[PDB]
Amino acid sequence: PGHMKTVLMVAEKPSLAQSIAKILSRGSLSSHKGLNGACSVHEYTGTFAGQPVRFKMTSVCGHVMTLDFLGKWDKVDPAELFSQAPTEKKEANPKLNMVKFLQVEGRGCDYIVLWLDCDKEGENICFEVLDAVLPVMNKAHGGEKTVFRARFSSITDTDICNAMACLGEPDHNEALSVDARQELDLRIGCAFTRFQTKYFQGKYGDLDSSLISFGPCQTPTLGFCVERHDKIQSFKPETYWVLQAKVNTDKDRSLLLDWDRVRVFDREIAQMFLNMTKLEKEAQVEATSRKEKAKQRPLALNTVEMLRVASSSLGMGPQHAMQTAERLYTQGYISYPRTETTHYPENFDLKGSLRQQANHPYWADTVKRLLAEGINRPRKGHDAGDHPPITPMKSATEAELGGDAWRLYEYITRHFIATVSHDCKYLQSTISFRIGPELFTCSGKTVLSPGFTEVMPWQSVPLEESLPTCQRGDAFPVGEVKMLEKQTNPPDYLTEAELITLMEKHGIGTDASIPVHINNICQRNYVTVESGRRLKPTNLGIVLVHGYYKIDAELVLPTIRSAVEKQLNLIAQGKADYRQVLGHTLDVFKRKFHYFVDSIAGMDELMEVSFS
Ligand SMILES: [Mg+2]
Repeated sequence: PGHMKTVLMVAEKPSLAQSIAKILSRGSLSSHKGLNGACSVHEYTGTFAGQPVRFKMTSVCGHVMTLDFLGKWDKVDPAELFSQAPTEKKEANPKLNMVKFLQVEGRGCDYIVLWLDCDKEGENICFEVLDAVLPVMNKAHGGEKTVFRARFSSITDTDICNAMACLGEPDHNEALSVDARQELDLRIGCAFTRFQTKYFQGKYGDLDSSLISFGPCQTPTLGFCVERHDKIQSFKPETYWVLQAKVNTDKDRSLLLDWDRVRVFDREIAQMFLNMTKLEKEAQVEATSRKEKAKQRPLALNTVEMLRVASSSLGMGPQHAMQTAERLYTQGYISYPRTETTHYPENFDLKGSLRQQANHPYWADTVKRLLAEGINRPRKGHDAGDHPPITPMKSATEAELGGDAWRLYEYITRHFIATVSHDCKYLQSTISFRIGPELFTCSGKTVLSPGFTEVMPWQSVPLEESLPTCQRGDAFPVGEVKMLEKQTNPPDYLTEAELITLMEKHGIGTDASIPVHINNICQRNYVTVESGRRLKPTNLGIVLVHGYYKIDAELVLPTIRSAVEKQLNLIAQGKADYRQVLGHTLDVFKRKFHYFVDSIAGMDELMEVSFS
């Protein structure tokens, strides 16, 4: 043979590179600092393609490049930003000299193995890395297969070693989809925004025009929040009436009965119902029922659900939750937290994972019992073919993780244990009473077996007194018949969880970009985070959405954005053309831009009134 080949391997972050290399080298790792200070280099000897080679594992630091125009406060025509103005990739963090670092460590290498995180974003970074390293590689084995791509979902021995055993190739289609989204959002975003910042610059005393922006995704996202605001302001409470009766059992208990008609919105018919029941002194039992029912254990955890719970229960904003989750993934405590999958792959050792939790004080006894009783089969969920559900991959304590990391890990773990636990079994009981012509019911739940609600106590069935045993035909003295007059209540501002659900429902913010957009409209102070993590539109945010809507509703409605993202996903699947999707979309929004500029009065008028 000739010279021993050197295999360069690149992960997305320094910690990832170190951990992966430590696993693959079985601890025979030799590490030294790179030129940039951020990135280290991990070297060791091993085997590749049945041959002894030298391994050289390092990393980048997230995206190497960001898309920008070719060449701030300078005088350019926003209309030119659609087609004329050229765009080019620039280093996302120039001080790190990432391209130079890759060239230096990648020089003279024969093979490259890509260990970037496995999403479309990661595939895009693959070609960032390849663009830097390929020109500097050794030319010897230059006509061989020199580029490899590892696929993995967790930084664990099992998943990382298997990745090496079945190396694939980087997906250029998925990489192109990321590029296309970046270029679309940059051009369309800056065009509509820069026009307004200049147009309104110093125009009104109480308006800092630099606060105005448009985004093909962030604006519809804000649109949802402002829509709720509008519903709240225009809400008209309605009076309604509820008939309720109280009954005395044989064991001298007051049963509160629920009206079969539940409620009424007519004053006269309400008075009519009260009159025909208030004098009745006896309630006849017409029917009884006992039904064993199940409160199901949760579906396996996906990203969208994690974000809802982290917000609603843990008080973490979507971006805060994602970075916390990503850090957990980085240290190998959970699987990759960007997934739509709610279905456990068949190969996955669930009992093994459960066994890992058998020693934590909070659920050791619960887990041990489950291992003795035998694990339940998780519910069949959805397999999006991206990653497994977000699952604990390693045991942990609050000492190891710290505040935010532990709180998120505890939920992910408790949620997991529940998926492999049993359903909650309870008794649903009902009694039907006849009072005059009117029907009434009283209901009650009795827990038979807690099931998963032991490890998830917040989903437990509330303790209620068992309904009295009685027979059809039995009669109870009516203790009281009253009619409640009530008022319908307005909705509250959108919670982050509701917004997440809305964005998922309308198909915007796909590929886990939802937390970015939500954080964006918060960072721009278009909404404020109020108690219960509610998103209350600010004055400017309201004005902006109303302004955009008056000019062109399609700028605010998620319809257009949803279709674009579907087109972008088709690029990723190789079912749509990169350049054609770019061209068509940019044409559509260029047309809307010119209409926007012509109809700017729709925005200006609202701006004048609100900001003098
Ligand atoms: Mg990434």
